[PDB]
Amino acid sequence: NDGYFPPGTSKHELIARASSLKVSEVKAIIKKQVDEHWDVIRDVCGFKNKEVAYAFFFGMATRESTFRAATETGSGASHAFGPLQTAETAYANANPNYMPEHNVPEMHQYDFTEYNFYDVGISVHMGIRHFLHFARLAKEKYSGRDIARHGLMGYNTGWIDGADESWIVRYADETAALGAWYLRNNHMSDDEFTWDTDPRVDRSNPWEIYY
Ligand SMILES: OC[C@H]1O[C@@H](O[C@H]2[C@H](O)[C@@H](O)[C@H](O[C@H]3[C@H](O)[C@@H](O)[C@H](O)O[C@@H]3CO)O[C@@H]2CO)[C@H](O)[C@@H](O)[C@@H]1O
Ligand SMILES: OC[C@H]1O[C@@H](O[C@H]2[C@H](O)[C@@H](O)[C@H](O[C@H]3[C@H](O)[C@@H](O)[C@H](O)O[C@@H]3CO)O[C@@H]2CO)[C@H](O)[C@@H](O)[C@@H]1O
Ligand SMILES: [Mn+2]
Repeated sequence: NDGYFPPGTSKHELIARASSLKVSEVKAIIKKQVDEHWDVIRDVCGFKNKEVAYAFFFGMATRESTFRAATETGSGASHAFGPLQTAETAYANANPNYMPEHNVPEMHQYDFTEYNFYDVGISVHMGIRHFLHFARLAKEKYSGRDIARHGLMGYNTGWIDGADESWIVRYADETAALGAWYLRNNHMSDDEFTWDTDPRVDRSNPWEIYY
């Protein structure tokens, strides 16, 4: 039951309706997916509880889209849509040159179709799956916070290793810090959001809250 909008909704309407979703509604979509997939999320990432897992994915929504669910960027393998900026590489049958993601059997891999790419519900499901693809690769060589940290580097770059430490900080550590703002300031359900570089956000020891 992953799709949010009616099957058959046009591309234009999927985008327009995503654009009009309230922040609280995007948070609810993310929570639904985290609830549905908690066991695999916990097994891969070792997050302490569902609440901090919600916050982690709110951090991703913040870093990727500033909670603007109709955000669309990139080209080819980087072409991404939705609150988590789910790339085409997440999807089954998208392009023969995309590296396969057959290591998350706990989550269905939706086919690459207009509805599956542009529906916010499918997009969020697939973003979580795509992140777990890379986090599971990271767990082969990393532990603790480094699973999620390098999983995020894979999500954004295609590669769990080899990014600059300064992008690990500006992208992955930023994501962790942004997510914690929601938990610490009672924004887990309301329409409030933070943003990349917001000076209010506490960036010290940004991973500790999750474990
Ligand atoms: O490269 C990582 C991801 O970046 C996403 O873009 C984000 C920008 O990196 C981020 O700086 C920007 O933050 C803005 C915010 O949108 C604005 O409202 C505020 O006033 O200033 C902030 C700092 O400049 O947010 C965008 C996301 O909305 C890409 O969308 C994503 O594809 C990419 O992976
Ligand atoms: O050399 C190995 C194979 O590489 C394939 O290209 C991959 C890029 O190397 C990788 O950087 C890119 O990663 C995407 C990522 O999947 C996505 O989530 C993010 O938004 O954008 C990243 C790029 O900025 O994925 C591609 C495809 O898997 C070549 O296509 C392949 O021929 C080659 O064998
Ligand atoms: Mn799902």
